[PDB]
Amino acid sequence: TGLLDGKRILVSGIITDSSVAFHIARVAQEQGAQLVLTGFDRLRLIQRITDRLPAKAPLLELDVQNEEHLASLAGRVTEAIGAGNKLDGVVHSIGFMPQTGMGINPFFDAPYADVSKGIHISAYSYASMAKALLPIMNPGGSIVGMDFDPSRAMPAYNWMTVAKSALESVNRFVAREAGKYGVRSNLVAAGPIRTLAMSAIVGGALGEEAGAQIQLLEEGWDQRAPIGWNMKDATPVAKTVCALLSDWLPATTGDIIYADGGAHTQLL
Amino acid sequence: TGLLDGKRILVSGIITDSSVAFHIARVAQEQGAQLVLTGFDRLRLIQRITDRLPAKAPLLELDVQNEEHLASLAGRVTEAIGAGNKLDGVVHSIGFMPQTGMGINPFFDAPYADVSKGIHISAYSYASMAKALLPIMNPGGSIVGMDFDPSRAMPAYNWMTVAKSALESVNRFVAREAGKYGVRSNLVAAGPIRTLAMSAIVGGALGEEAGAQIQLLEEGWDQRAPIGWNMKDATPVAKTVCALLSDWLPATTGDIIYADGGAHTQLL
Amino acid sequence: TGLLDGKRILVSGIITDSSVAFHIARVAQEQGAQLVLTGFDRLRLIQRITDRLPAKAPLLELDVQNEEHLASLAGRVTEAIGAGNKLDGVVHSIGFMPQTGMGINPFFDAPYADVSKGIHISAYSYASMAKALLPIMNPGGSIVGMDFDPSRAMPAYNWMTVAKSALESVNRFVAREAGKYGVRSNLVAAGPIRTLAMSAIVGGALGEEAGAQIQLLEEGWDQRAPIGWNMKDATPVAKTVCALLSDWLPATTGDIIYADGGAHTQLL
Amino acid sequence: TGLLDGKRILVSGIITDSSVAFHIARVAQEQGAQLVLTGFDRLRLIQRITDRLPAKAPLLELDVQNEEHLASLAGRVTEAIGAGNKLDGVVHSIGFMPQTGMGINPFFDAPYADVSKGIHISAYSYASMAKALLPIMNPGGSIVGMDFDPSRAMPAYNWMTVAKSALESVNRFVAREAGKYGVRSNLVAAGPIRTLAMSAIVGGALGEEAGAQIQLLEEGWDQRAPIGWNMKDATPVAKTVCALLSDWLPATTGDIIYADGGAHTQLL
Ligand SMILES: NC(=O)C1=CN([C@@H]2O[C@H](COP(=O)(O)OP(=O)(O)OC[C@H]3O[C@@H](n4cnc5c(N)ncnc54)[C@H](O)[C@@H]3O)[C@@H](O)[C@H]2O)C=CC1
Ligand SMILES: NC(=O)C1=CN([C@@H]2O[C@H](COP(=O)(O)OP(=O)(O)OC[C@H]3O[C@@H](n4cnc5c(N)ncnc54)[C@H](O)[C@@H]3O)[C@@H](O)[C@H]2O)C=CC1
Ligand SMILES: NC(=O)C1=CN([C@@H]2O[C@H](COP(=O)(O)OP(=O)(O)OC[C@H]3O[C@@H](n4cnc5c(N)ncnc54)[C@H](O)[C@@H]3O)[C@@H](O)[C@H]2O)C=CC1
Ligand SMILES: NC(=O)C1=CN([C@@H]2O[C@H](COP(=O)(O)OP(=O)(O)OC[C@H]3O[C@@H](n4cnc5c(N)ncnc54)[C@H](O)[C@@H]3O)[C@@H](O)[C@H]2O)C=CC1
Repeated sequence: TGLLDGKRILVSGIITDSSVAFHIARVAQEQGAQLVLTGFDRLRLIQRITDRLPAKAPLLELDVQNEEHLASLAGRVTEAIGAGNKLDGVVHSIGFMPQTGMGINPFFDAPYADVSKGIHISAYSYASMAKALLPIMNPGGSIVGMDFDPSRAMPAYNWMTVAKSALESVNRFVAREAGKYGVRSNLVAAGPIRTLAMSAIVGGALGEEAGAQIQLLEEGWDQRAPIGWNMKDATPVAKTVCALLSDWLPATTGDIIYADGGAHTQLL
Repeated sequence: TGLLDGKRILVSGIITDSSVAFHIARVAQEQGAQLVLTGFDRLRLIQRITDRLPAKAPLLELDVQNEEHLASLAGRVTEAIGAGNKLDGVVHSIGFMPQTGMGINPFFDAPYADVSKGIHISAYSYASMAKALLPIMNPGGSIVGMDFDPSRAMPAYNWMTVAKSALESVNRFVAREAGKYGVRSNLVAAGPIRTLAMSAIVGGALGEEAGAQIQLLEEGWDQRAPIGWNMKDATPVAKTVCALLSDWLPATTGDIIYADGGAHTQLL
Repeated sequence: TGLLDGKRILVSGIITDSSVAFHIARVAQEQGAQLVLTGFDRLRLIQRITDRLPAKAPLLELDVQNEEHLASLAGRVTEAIGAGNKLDGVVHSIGFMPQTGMGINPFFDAPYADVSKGIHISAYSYASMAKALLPIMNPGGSIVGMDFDPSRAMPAYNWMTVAKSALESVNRFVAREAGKYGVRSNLVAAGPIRTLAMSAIVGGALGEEAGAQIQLLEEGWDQRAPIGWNMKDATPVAKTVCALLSDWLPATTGDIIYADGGAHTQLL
Repeated sequence: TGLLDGKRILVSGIITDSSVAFHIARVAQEQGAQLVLTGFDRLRLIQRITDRLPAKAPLLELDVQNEEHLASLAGRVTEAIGAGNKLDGVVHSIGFMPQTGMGINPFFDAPYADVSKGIHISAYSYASMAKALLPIMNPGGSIVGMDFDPSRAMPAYNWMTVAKSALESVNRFVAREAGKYGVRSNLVAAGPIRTLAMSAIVGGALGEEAGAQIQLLEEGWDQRAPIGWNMKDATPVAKTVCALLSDWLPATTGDIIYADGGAHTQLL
């Protein structure tokens, strides 16, 4: 019971318990939402991970690059939530960019095939998911994707930043479509969260200079953030996602909410 | 009970029952907040107006241009809410620009004395209010001001748009100060709301061409808005203000939330 | 002689005499630049078109999706301009999005393969071109790409707008690379220009509703533009491109100059 | 002779030889412009300073807060340039904020009277100057003001940043007016320039912490700037101002050109 009581919400993007989407799922359940989860490749893993969620939630396979998965998606969700029931919320918390598109690999050296896959999973799939799910969403519904502010270039994030810029653009178009359904579409631009991958890149997985730069990035983020930024705490971002899934931001779409400690509003 | 249960929130800016702040007050009370109101010049009027709020709320005079009012403000609020109690939220819903700074009066013809008064009440007072009230705000608190997106120029709004640009700048600095207190500071950029004044300007009070332009503005807003925009309904904006007053946007400050139907994210 | 006197500048993107790049080429030559042109598929056509340029300019084939073309590009340019000579400027005036990614074809119905090709040619190729050409660019050099402001969604332009958002992101990264060479990288966001394709879409080639919307778009652009916008005149944009190719914007990179009549700075 | 040959251009804001406007004046003269200068309080000083300009230029007193100065301004300029001659360019390079509005003085402690004076001189005067001078400007003319990117808050700059936000807003409205005259209005957002005042604040004139912060600000600016930023060199900014005064940015108004080394396009 609470912020999302009675809402049926699909949450994609759980892969581990430090997945941003894990915390989104957890908070949404604490707030009364009934979840359907989608998981990409390692469903056994994901099932075991989501066992620790406050409540049980059906898990559906969704490889966002798999047209059949997307084509079957709404029927599978309807099976999961019961005929005559629709989704009130959809959470896109998916992103990927091949290593060549990031870190120390020179920006110019990322082969387009890699970039394109990154943009497919990280940006285009936002529209894919909305296409699959809008038919089974209620008026007053909410689609939320995860963004990392790409409005300025930065070290290491390279083509993933490009992918986020594309995602932000996609979101504005998804909002136009979603609006026909009485549905809002918005992004949450989060501060840096020490996910496994972020920890790995800080630890030098994508090159020492990239690691050093990302560390400087996270330090400066907390410094700039008027209320600070705790990269080890995804809860403030999960809460923000939940804010958008709720009825409490009913006049916002095609938009980006910055759950980044206010870092983006401050130069130094 | 609900979104704001237990929160003590000061709401400025009620002058009539069509004041944006009236609806902010109403929704906040429906959501469990305990209010203190401030009212500017016509306290008898404002008291009679706020009698229709779901709950009684002490009303304090606050002329934001009156240094003594601001100097006494926190003690008066403490009297009203009880010693040992602090505010959790502050709503700045105040704005004013002399007629010369708006409408058909040529932009170049607004005397600086008029502009300055407009900027005093509409922008600087955001910092004034934060200065007066941050000492009596709890950690986790929230200050929210009302904004109208000034990022592009527009007909008729003239120097009030300039004042909003200044307000947005002020908010970013107020966030820096507020952050020391564990307090967030944010603006809600609302779509156009058919307040008495907006109705009056549509009806030609500031010149026929200004009226015509503002009418075109509100029509285009609803057209652009992916979810539409109902200028006769301040509830979606009151709800958004409440979202920011709540614990559900805990990593956003110095920021602007657009409760405008998504109009600003769409060109045409 | 003039603004670009002595500069050696590669201009991509001429396909017809109404190509934005044709006018960029023409103005650059009027201003003293020595050009190398690249042309994509119809070289005989392009040669015949560029015969009308004020001066002769070597034409090199460049299919931006062809890795060999890009791999050979700098040597071919060096052959064309003479060993020991480098480029001072590069103009990316290339864009393409399959029909499915635009117009009346539902946004959700653009297959990723189409989108990806669009993003390849329209966004990624900006980095491709910079990768190929930075080794043969002089310090103080300038790379300029053509942008159409994607900061808000719009009818009909659909995935091309997404591609522009990606391009703007790419440009910011290209600037980081280009900076190592003493080279600036910038976009020109032009107003709508009645190119063959734009005329075709206005005339209904991508659906009547798309045509109607684009017509409304161009009308509103001129209305919003404080100095007007003449979609039949690419000269103000060619001049702006030339401004960026010149030494007169020497502290601007990763940036976007808006040659749009000021339309983007105005709401209504 | 050159970029501005034959143009008659009013350049305000020279106070010393390290004034940004001194370099704007110098470059404009090197480029063929005929100047009229305006100077604020110390005309003897300013005359002696501008004696070192490449060419002689009439100097007119203009206190932008003095309505009579502004009321007489266009006739005095016409006297200076000759009846039947008009201005082609106007440079607003004026700014001021009382000490209370900056540095270590708490943001909340700047009395509105101080802020208002700051906003008067730094923002409103942009409109004042355009009002005074548009009647005596040629079609194809250009008004340029000096901006410091206020889109994010920063240490020390406090209410001057607010003033710049207001200036940027004013510029968008001035463009609407200027457009009626065939005149463009634009800002140049410069990187930090080690003007006397900036040197003084770095040296602790407005508090040690403000000095330290501004020093960090200038260091980070050069680091972020893809082409670097040399705060001791106003020439790249003078050149940019000249770019806008020229015919080479003929489709840009109400706009801001960033002569900041690209720093604003980069996060880290
Ligand atoms: N960690 C951070 O600092 C920030 C992350 N974000 C965004 O949050 C979102 C979630 O990522 P995180 O939780 O950080 O990492 P994560 O690695 O835990 O989540 C990424 C998810 O994307 C899924 N995915 C990858 N390819 C897929 C495909 N083909 N089909 C379906 N799912 C696929 C993965 O299985 C995984 O669940 C991403 O969009 C990310 O860019 C935004 C701001 C900051
Ligand atoms: N009506 C609209 O379309 C939009 C309004 N807003 C903003 O919402 C806020 C509230 O305005 P509305 O509700 O529309 O109009 P309103 O006229 O009902 O509220 C303005 C309030 O400001 C108060 N005020 C004026 N001078 C004051 C002073 N010296 N000291 C203390 N209070 C003073 C008035 O008493 C009144 O309560 C304003 O900031 C306005 O700019 C934002 C977007 C759109
Ligand atoms: N026409 C307009 O209203 C606006 C156009 N722009 C941009 O200006 C640029 C030039 O386009 P326009 O002159 O309008 O149209 P255009 O059709 O004359 O130019 C597009 C060019 O891209 C080239 N191209 C396509 N695929 C290519 C590939 N594989 N390799 C190399 N070149 C390829 C074409 O051959 C053609 O020369 C584009 O980036 C466009 O998006 C920007 C704002 C407005
Ligand atoms: N120095 C810097 O790092 C940056 C400065 N700018 C802007 O460049 C512009 C010029 O300032 P700077 O050259 O840096 O300093 P400056 O101190 O040399 O120029 C300021 C000018 O404003 C004039 N002024 C002050 N009050 C006036 C009034 N009542 N009437 C007429 N003129 C008045 C002063 O006499 C002086 O000539 C200002 O708008 C400033 O904010 C923009 C970005 C950075």
